[PDB]
Amino acid sequence: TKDQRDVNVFKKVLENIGNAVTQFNNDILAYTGGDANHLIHDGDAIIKATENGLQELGPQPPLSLTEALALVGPVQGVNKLIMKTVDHLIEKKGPLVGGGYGPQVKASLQKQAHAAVTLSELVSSKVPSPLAPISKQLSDQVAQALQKGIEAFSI
Ligand SMILES: CCCCCCCCCCCCCCCC(=O)O
Repeated sequence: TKDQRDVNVFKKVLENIGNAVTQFNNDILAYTGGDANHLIHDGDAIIKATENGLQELGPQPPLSLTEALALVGPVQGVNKLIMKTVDHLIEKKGPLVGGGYGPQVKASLQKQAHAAVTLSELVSSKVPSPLAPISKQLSDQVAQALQKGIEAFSI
């Protein structure tokens, strides 16, 4: 149906972003010190998925109420993942900063955040009024999580 096809573009974008966050999380968990370039690369892959999502969703028409409701679960999932990943990254501040990666991690998070807020506002512009409050809450979660990271890797 057209209804499933409509939401599927949004779902695929969220899935692609979630996959990139998951890879980043896996490598953060595995990291205890030394070379962090593959980890930094993973961070930049999240930016690319977010940029691809912006490009794919830019001109999408407004979602119906039931279409937009189908995105609540997917977004809550991605958000929980982001929150946990950032927490895990902050838990590795010692070895990252110690290995000289502090500035690069901060810069990656700032760039992630700029793309994330752009996408969160774009998706929020596609949902009808009843979802405006939850869309703001979900947008704020992402922004707040990334900001928590940026602060941790500041001096
Ligand atoms: C019905 C739901 C509407 C919600 C709209 C706002 C939330 C969209 C989520 C955007 C995901 C961007 C995540 C990038 C994370 C990162 O770079 O670390």
